[PDB]
Amino acid sequence: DAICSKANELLQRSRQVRESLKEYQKISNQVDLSNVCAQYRQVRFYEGVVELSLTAAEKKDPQGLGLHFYKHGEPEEDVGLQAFQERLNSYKCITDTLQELVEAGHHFEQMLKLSQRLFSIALYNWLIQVDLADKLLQVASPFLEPHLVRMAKRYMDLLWRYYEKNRSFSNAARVLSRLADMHTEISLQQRLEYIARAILSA
Amino acid sequence: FVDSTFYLLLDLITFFDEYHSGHIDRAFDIIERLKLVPLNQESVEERVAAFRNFSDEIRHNLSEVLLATMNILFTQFKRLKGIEDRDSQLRSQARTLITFAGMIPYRTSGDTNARLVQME
Repeated sequence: DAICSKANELLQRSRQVRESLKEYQKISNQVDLSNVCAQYRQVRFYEGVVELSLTAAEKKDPQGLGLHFYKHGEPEEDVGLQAFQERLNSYKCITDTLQELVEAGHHFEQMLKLSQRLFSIALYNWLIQVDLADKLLQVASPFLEPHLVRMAKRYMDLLWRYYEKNRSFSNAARVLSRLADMHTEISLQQRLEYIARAILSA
Repeated sequence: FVDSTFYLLLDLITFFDEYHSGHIDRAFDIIERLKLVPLNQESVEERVAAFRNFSDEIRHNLSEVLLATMNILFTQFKRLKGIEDRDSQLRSQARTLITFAGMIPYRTSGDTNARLVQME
């Protein structure tokens, strides 16, 4: 409450004009942060803001409760849904901020180079919606591989992504085979193109 | 037959002269003229069927034909700066070529290091 008001002031002084940034980092938490975030951005503080949002997300949850919630994915309390809903809001904030960026690289690499498996999975999901999916191939993140794998069964794009993703011939081929065999309607011409591709990987 | 292989060898050689010493664009044109390497579609396989048939002299030469193609193809298709830019072709060409190379690596010296030039 009062602390929050102080935080707004903390940033506000920073709006007028390194230190205030640090002071904000200390304060960071919740919804008021949304308004506060716009303020951080004013003096081009995109990169720091993301870590900020992420750290906050982790700070509330510590830790890994949401992951359990997803596993069940139950509508019931399960592990508590509340943690999940809360983080997503923060995640949306991170994505929302990412969009505004469009010195682009420094901001993005920060997000990717962070250890958060719901975050990245969410990020990817965010990317697919954008049809950013091609960019996905590029992402190095160790989180990415499991993301593709789990999602693997407009998933076809994910798979077109996947076989392409696998530099390795063997892995790539196995996927296209499944691609061809798959139960979603895909023309035979493509089914064969998959095989032609898969066979080539022989 | 004897003369034909002769001309092919000469054509390949002129390709060499112009390969390096610049003239990236010219090299593709000539290589395609050879009618050895699949520029078109996935007809890469027909290039397989017609491969074993190839005379011993040419069968040997193909290694460099490939990789010359993926080179010019690479350098020419250096991602440009800032309109009609059909990057797609000279891209499809690499693809068909790679499928080709993929099909005959065993019947080749053993350098599918086309891959190194292929990517960046």
